[PDB]
Amino acid sequence: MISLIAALAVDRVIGMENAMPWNLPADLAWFKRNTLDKPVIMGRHTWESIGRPLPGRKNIILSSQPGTDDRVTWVKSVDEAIAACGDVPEIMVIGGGRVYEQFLPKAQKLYLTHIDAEVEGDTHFPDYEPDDWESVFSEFHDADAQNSHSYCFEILERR
Amino acid sequence: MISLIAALAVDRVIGMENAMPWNLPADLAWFKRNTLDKPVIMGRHTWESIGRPLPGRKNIILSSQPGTDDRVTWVKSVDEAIAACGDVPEIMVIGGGRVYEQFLPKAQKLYLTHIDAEVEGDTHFPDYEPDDWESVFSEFHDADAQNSHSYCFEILERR
Ligand SMILES: CN(Cc1cnc2nc(N)nc(N)c2n1)c1ccc(C(=O)N[C@@H](CCC(=O)O)C(=O)O)cc1
Ligand SMILES: CN(Cc1cnc2nc(N)nc(N)c2n1)c1ccc(C(=O)N[C@@H](CCC(=O)O)C(=O)O)cc1
Ligand SMILES: [Ca+2]
Ligand SMILES: [Cl-]
Ligand SMILES: [Cl-]
Repeated sequence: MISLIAALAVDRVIGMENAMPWNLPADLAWFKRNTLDKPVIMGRHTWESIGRPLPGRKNIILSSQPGTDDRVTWVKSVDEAIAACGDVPEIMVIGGGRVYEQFLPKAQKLYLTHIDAEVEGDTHFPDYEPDDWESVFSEFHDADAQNSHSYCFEILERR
Repeated sequence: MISLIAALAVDRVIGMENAMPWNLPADLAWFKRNTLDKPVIMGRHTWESIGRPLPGRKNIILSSQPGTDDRVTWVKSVDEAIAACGDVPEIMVIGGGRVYEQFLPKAQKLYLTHIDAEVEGDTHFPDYEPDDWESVFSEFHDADAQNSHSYCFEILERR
């Protein structure tokens, strides 16, 4: 099954021209917890943003352009990306916008981090129909000594 | 010689308790480069936001409350903090507000990171009459894939 994992600010903003203006180690911990030991599929821009391969995961980069790093797997189609995953119970799609749009239709679950941040965004998470998804987990947290904004973790399963 | 190092948003607003709404790894690198191998003095809120002893530095916490942890030095007054430092060429004071207020009068150098972020806050870096201080170094940087905002490093010497 395919799952999408994303951090969304108000109005579904997922990316800006520069790094997102928040400091949320709790979100990174949640992301690591939910992606460890699974293949992760990402676009080139996300890859460049991370800076290195994510440890303990099979890193798959979906891009039309050619591969710049030998430590990860470079693919050119959604179909090739899927095949590269092998026989695994769950494949995680980590962004960005375009990638999420291409995988949404095939996704059965969403792991979402809603962040109370108002920002002008460049890219947005695709519009989902809340009537088509069932929230099976939610947990709210306020900003604290280490997290700059309040956020809420949510997991949704396709109805 | 006592130095204060701080990251300031517009209007000199500084953190109080919750993490600041920005992501500036360049500023943390700057921070590390200027404090490594030196004693650092911080208040209780700063300590909680860091979450662990800064490696390669002598960690001194100035607070009225008590020493939770044994890996760091707990002091109750300015004088005691100074003394805990021993005889070193430079003592770094890393915040927060009250701590900066207490040491400014005794400070000979300021390492400041001016960030182009408008943050609502109660706390401000103490007022310094820049004509009692000589700006010795200033280097601007634009925001990028890794740094959420534009920032400018500045070093000032007490004239
Ligand atoms: C820019 N970026 C993309 C990113 C960031 N936050 C997200 N948060 C959520 N919920 N979902 C995403 N898809 C997401 N993607 C990043 C950047 C760094 C790391 C990262 O360092 N992760 C470490 C965990 C944190 C650490 O070790 O500092 C890991 O092992 O996953 C992950 C994603
Ligand atoms: C909350 N906090 C206080 C903090 C943050 N930025 C500042 N920035 C400046 N310029 N000045 C300060 N006094 C300052 N203080 C922190 C939090 C984490 C780290 C930190 O992790 N530092 C690592 C470097 C980054 C890393 O290893 O992730 C180090 O070795 O100094 C430092 C300060
Ligand atoms: Ca439910
Ligand atoms: Cl991308
Ligand atoms: Cl403090």
